Amino acid sequence: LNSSNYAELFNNDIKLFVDDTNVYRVTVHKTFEGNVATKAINGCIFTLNPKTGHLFLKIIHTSVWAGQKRLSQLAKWKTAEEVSALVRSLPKEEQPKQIIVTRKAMLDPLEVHMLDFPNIAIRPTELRLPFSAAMSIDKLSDVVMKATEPQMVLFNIYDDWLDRISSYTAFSRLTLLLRALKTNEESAKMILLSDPTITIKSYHLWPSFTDEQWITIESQMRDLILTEYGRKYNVNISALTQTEIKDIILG
Amino acid sequence: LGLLPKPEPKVKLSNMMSVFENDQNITDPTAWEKVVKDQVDLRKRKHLEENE
Amino acid sequence: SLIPGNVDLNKLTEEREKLLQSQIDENLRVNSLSDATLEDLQKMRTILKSYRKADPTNPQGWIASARLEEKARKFSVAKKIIENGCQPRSSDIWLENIRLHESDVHYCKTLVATAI
Amino acid sequence: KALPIPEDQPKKKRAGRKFRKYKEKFRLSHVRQLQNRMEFGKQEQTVLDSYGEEVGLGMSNTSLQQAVGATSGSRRSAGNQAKLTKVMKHRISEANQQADEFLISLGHN
RNA sequence: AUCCUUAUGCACGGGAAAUACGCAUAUCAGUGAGGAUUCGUCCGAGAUUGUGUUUUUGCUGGUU
Ligand SMILES: *OP(=O)(O)OP(=O)(O)OC[C@H]1O[C@@H](N2CN(C)c3c2[nH]c(N(C)C)nc3=O)[C@H](O)[C@@H]1O
Repeated sequence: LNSSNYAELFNNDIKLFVDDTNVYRVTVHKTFEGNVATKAINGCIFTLNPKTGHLFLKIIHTSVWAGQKRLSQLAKWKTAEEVSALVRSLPKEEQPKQIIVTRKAMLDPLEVHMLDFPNIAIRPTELRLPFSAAMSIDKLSDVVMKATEPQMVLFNIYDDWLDRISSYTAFSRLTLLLRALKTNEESAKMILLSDPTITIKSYHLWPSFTDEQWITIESQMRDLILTEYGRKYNVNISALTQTEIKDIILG
Repeated sequence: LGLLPKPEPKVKLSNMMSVFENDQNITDPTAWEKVVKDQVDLRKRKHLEENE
Repeated sequence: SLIPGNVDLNKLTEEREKLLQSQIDENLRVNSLSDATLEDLQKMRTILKSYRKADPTNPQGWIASARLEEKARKFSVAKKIIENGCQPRSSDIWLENIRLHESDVHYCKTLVATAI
Repeated sequence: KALPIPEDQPKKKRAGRKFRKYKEKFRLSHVRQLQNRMEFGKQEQTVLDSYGEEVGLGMSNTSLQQAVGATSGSRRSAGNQAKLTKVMKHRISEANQQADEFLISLGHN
């Protein structure tokens, strides 16, 4: 996947994204003896397809890692196993074709479980996909942090944007949200929540709006990424071309 | 000869994604929804107008 | 469609004849292919070994190393692995082991005494 | 009638949605390019042709698909697919249509 | 006044094809072109001939 390959995501080909960066996590602590301590919490693999805005989250339980050493490699194979499970649950109507993964570390271990489905193709990306930051979503993280077992939970990431809007822009906004939740995290959260009159229902993730609320919000969300990237790398925002910005946004 | 405007591309909700004409494609996602969706209706409105 | 690898007739007739029947109702591996090179097979083995090492438990990766190996080669190799990873709880390993390994009745019986 | 000239003419480009769809016939697709890759220091997968001459299909399978000899569906490009000429296209349909009439006769008779 | 049918013209929207589309101070051609046949008869408009372009016609945009 490139900046020149981006459009080919949205053809009628059924697709999946699988990104494992959030599978095994660590919490810094400070021991009572007394130095730094390290505890793992739940591992979730985020697998989602842009056309229908559907998630499949496998919530990796902490006890999954309890008795095993070299937990670096084990997680990848676990993820692969989960992915193999995922497709065999979908009938050949719903089975994908291009499964796509960001980490190149996942290409080999998938293929070993993906032999039974020779039709399915696997890609790596030169595009860093901000589904690592998807744990900044509260409702998800809540369900995840409260989860007592390895499980499966469907969601609709696009809320009801699809009713009102084609899935391409529906997914393009979702970048700006997630690209901006890698960046200045909660300080970016406040861009959404300025109005308490704007309510997140029990169903949804992103709060409901009008169209022109998003039109302005997207401008704000767009700004951070331009300021932080320049600021970190000491580059003025004003210089960049239309093209240039787009690449920054994508990663 | 330059008596007439150079034509800009037609755009649709199909063609929408892969037109990288310099105007706010990925940058403003919902601002580019409106332009095309507005654009589509303006063409149609013309069909209706020629009729009436 | 023309790369020569794919065609199996039995899929082909079953896939078709059915279609023909439907139409009527509405109206109303390859033997050519060279066997696995030793170098390439070696690649597979390493990956499966890595998987096995990654989990000493989870026999799901154990039967795969038996089954994937079995299709490619089988015989001496797989039958030794299915015995090795057998080492009690999983039923699946036991089920796998008897079928490949057994040929002979005494041995089958002995294998059965394992799961039981 | 006279050969045009051998002088070259600057290359012109276009490509839309429409012109990509036509050209797709005349380019070696992705899957078909991987047959031109020959992976060095090891023997090609070959399958013998009807004729029996072996057809090397080079990297077209992944090294884990060789060892299990799965073969790969991969991604099949529908665009090249062969399709009938204009002349020929109606001669089939016309033959078919006329044939249906024939069958009915025997149906009623 | 509504409604309905066929032809032709401009036109939004959806498809398919470019081994296809034409052109001729040029030969014939329902005063029968070119085919089918169960052998009793049945369909009825183009066929020759020379030629132009045909993995492309015009037009923009990116990146070097
Ligand atoms: O639409 P408009 O009233 O302008 O029509 P005109 O003013 O041009 O005038 C006379 C013609 O009216 C049509 N009408 C009108 N009505 C009510 C009517 C007509 N014709 C019929 N038939 C002939 C069946 N029935 C009616 O009830 C006629 O064309 C008159 O010429």
